[PDB]
Amino acid sequence: IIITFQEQKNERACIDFAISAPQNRQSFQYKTWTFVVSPPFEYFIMAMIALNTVVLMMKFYDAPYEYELMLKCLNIVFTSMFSMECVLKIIAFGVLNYFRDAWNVFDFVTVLGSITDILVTEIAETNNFINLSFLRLFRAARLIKLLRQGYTIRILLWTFVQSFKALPYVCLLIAML
Ligand SMILES: CC(C)CCC[C@@H](C)[C@H]1CC[C@H]2[C@@H]3CC=C4C[C@@H](OC(=O)CCC(=O)O)CC[C@]4(C)[C@H]3CC[C@]12C
Repeated sequence: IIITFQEQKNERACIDFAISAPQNRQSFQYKTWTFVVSPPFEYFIMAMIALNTVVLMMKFYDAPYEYELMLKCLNIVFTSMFSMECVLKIIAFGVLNYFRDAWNVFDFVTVLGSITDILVTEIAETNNFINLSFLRLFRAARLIKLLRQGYTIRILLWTFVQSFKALPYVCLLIAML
């Protein structure tokens, strides 16, 4: 099936087709931009993603109940620091220049879900619904930030996934089966 697969030159077409194809310096906005674009800031936030996932990995059954408390407090600290980092970006870069990144919006959504999870955990029992707990996906989904750091795995995933987007009817045939 691999050896004999019909196409429905190439690289030359792709190159010749794709050949077609920052913030100013006014005020404290520039101070925030210089603070957030500093390579130390990016390395620090990457390390903080790493430590947040370490904290996620630290949960275990029948914890001493003070270990649970320090895990919760570490989650509080990480969520608040990610929120203030999101605020630093939303002020340094334009709100239009932030919400139109497709990665900054992911960070914003995960931060909002994280504070929402914190708020609900205190008063979860008053809701009494099945969806009381899906808000814990956001802390685990902050692990996706390291996917960007892993460059070649990101490229491989992107190529294969967008290939899947180019095949919406083979999956439909499988679903019909
Ligand atoms: C790349 C690595 C070096 C970074 C990530 C390491 C930690 C985030 C992980 C790795 C091993 C994990 C540990 C693996 C096994 C255990 C034992 C486990 O003990 C029990 O389950 C005891 C049961 C009981 O006494 O009731 C407690 C969690 C802990 C320390 C885990 C906590 C989180 C650890 C340290």
